[PDB]
Amino acid sequence: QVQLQESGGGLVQAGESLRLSCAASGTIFRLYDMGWYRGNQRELVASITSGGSTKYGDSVKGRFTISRDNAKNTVYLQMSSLKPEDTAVYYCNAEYRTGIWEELLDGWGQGTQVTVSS
Amino acid sequence: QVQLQESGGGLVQAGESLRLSCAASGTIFRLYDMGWYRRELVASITSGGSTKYGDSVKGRFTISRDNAKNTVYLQMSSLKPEDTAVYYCNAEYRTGIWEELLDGWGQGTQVTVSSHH
Amino acid sequence: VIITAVYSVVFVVGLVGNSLVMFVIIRYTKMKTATNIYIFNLALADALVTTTMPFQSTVYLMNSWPFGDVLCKIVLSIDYYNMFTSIFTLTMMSVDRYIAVCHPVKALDFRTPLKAKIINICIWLLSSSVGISAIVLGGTKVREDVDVIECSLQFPDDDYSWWDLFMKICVFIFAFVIPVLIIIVCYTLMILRLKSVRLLSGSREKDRNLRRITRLVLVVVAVFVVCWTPIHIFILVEALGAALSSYYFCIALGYTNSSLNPILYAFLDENFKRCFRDFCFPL
Amino acid sequence: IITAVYSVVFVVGLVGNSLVMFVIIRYTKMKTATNIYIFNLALADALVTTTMPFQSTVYLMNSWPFGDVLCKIVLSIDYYNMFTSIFTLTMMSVDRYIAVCHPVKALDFRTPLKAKIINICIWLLSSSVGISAIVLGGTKVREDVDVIECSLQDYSWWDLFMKICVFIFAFVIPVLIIIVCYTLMILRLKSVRLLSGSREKDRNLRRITRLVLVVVAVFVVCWTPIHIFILVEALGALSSYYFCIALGYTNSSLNPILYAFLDENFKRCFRDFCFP
Ligand SMILES: CC(C)[C@@H](CN1CC[C@@](C)(c2cccc(O)c2)[C@@H](C)C1)NC(=O)[C@H]1Cc2ccc(O)cc2CN1
Ligand SMILES: CC(C)[C@@H](CN1CC[C@@](C)(c2cccc(O)c2)[C@@H](C)C1)NC(=O)[C@H]1Cc2ccc(O)cc2CN1
Ligand SMILES: CC(C)CCC[C@@H](C)[C@H]1CC[C@H]2[C@@H]3CC=C4C[C@@H](O)CC[C@]4(C)[C@H]3CC[C@]12C
Repeated sequence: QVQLQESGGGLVQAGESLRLSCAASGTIFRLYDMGWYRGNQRELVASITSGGSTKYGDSVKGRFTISRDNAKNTVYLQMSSLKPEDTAVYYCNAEYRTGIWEELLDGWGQGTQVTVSS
Repeated sequence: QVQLQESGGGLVQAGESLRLSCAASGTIFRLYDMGWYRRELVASITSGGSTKYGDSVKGRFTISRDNAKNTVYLQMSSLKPEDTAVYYCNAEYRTGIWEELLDGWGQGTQVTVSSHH
Repeated sequence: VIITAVYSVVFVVGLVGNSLVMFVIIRYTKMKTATNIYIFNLALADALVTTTMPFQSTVYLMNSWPFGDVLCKIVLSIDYYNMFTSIFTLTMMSVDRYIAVCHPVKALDFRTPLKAKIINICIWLLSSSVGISAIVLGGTKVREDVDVIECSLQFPDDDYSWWDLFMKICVFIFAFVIPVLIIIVCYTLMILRLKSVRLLSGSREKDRNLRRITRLVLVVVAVFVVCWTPIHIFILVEALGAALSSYYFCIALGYTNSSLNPILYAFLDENFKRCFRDFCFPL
Repeated sequence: IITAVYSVVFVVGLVGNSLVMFVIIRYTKMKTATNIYIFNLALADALVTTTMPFQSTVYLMNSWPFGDVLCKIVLSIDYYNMFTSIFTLTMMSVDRYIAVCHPVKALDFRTPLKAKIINICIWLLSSSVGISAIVLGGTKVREDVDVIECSLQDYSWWDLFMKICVFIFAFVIPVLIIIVCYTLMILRLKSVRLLSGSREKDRNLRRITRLVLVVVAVFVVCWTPIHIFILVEALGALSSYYFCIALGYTNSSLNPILYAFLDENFKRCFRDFCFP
């Protein structure tokens, strides 16, 4: 099995900064793409490849900064100059493969709550 | 594997009387309960001819049975406009002695009561 | 020509099929029906008679018993334990089925997986009467006018002819005829309810399985009488009265039924059929 | 001793391979290029499983109690299985190489009919050396002991030549291709993320490449001790010989069981056919 460990959200006043991590614990044979996805909730905010190719949401570029530690299978998202518009739940996502012969999988995490005061 | 044959619905004026029949046909071992539904109960009858009527049928309807001909008859009398609905026949059968108890529904026969006289 | 293998086919089945039926009922919790507890017993008896398949084979070819007393004492008892345990388990299955469909209120407290294991243990004790005694009296003796080794129970030679014929009768009557009678009574009282009753229990699902399992049991009982009736009237015809290969044929049927029952439960039960499919082939 | 295990393996491979063989025919859902090869290989496994009474009969009497026509047939059936089995395992492993390493060219090169043609070409080569075993094979009495022998029959060197020829072309070259095929496939299974652009193709290509890998791996372990044994004995123990033959008959009957545990589609039809 594999489990996504999230930390770093909470209530915070506007213009403050946060930091989000998502470690992929468990039997990982190869991790592919990890990212953060904030009507329908699922919307890209930051995703980084195992190489280092990044891609931010339209609204999140310029303030957020994504970074990956392939040695630790964890990804970090540095959110700065938060606004109340950024208030949502942020779900972490990892494409992994448990083994050579096993299928490709898409694992979500529980979800981290962020609520920026006005 | 059960076919039902229904008759006797249609447009009728209030206080008029109808009569429905339902014929259970197919390859069956034994029929158990036949009756008319609308889905709340209106009238039903066992193999032994014991009858049960819905509360909305204050003695106005009466259901007989001809076990010989696997047909059940519903004599509807003193029709009111609050009786307009689709009357579905129901027939409990068993495809064999060791097999499951299961019923089969009918197509339905429409009955419409209107106005007065 | 190739009969030396088809004899091994049956031998493996009855020894693997019944072991499978026993393990499934033990391990899986959903498979502890009052009826299944009886099938566990039946499988157990069938597994044991299947263990004597080789021994009986070599006797076919060699025509003389070549094993020791310690094996003659064990096979002869692995047999009586089977002749009695099996037929007493079917007779209780059919009675358990009787009080399941002809006494549905009383069955709410009379049919429980603990009560059934009790009647199963009770059956092995009653079978031990003749089963333990066979271990005592079991021994080998050289045939007189044959010069071959014979394995059979040993009785006092004073009135051998009498106690032999009396035992054979009591076996045939009390282990082949009073049991079948009970089953035939059980099952007539039962199809008479099932030909007229609308619902046996409150659920339609209870009534679906109550009818369904009773049909399984009736088929298991049917295969049993068919396989076991030729041998029983054969042991009885030779008692009251020569190149007779009928004895091995009637034993052939009896060993078929030992191996046929694992397959019958798999075919006549949607639960055994489901537990095997989710065991041998976990999808 | 206990000898039912020999009869046990006879019925597993005779019934299994004929079940494996029936399921591919009746159910259109699993007429895959890979299953055309498995069909062909079960057909071989079935035909060589009908010689087990012959092998046991010679094991007890130590002689050939059948005729010459039954000595030539089983010699034929023997080679047809020897070559068909290994040539089918080599063409599955090449098929698999094409499937995972050349996806763009596999759209037009992996049609089940094409599999049929290649398996028809496989029997052409194999029965060709199976027709020779009819010519070469035959019955004869050993010089000293009074026991009939069923073997291949003019020079004792050409016997060691053909055996060497068979080892190189029936075992060593075909295993070199598989060894190579899987060396390049395991690199791409480790390097590539999504094999065919569909997360379900990728699962299937990976899942079935493991199936063939086990089926091939089991096959070399069973046929290595018998192939090095006929070659060592050519340079001139008997209890070892039959343990080399038991391995090869066990393989013929294992393959159906292996499809059941390694292929979910085979696992699924063994259920609905055996336990509806
Ligand atoms: C499969 C069943 C039908 C076999 C199992 N039994 C068959 C005979 C056997 C007990 C045995 C034991 C010793 C020597 C020998 O040749 C045979 C051993 C092979 C196992 N047992 C019997 O046939 C039952 C049948 C029978 C019928 C009437 C009767 O008064 C007593 C008996 C006891 N043996
Ligand atoms: C299943 C496999 C392992 C058996 C099949 N089996 C082999 C023995 C057999 C051919 C046979 C036939 C006639 C007499 C006799 O004693 C034995 C018949 C029972 C079929 N085939 C063989 O052992 C192969 C093994 C082999 C290895 C190298 C080589 O140059 C030629 C051969 C041909 N026989
Ligand atoms: C011992 C028997 C089986 C020998 C068979 C030889 C031929 C038919 C086999 C052996 C090696 C095989 C090749 C191995 C790998 C490749 C490269 C790939 O890009 C296209 C297919 C191709 C080219 C295969 C085609 C079939 C092939 C050429």
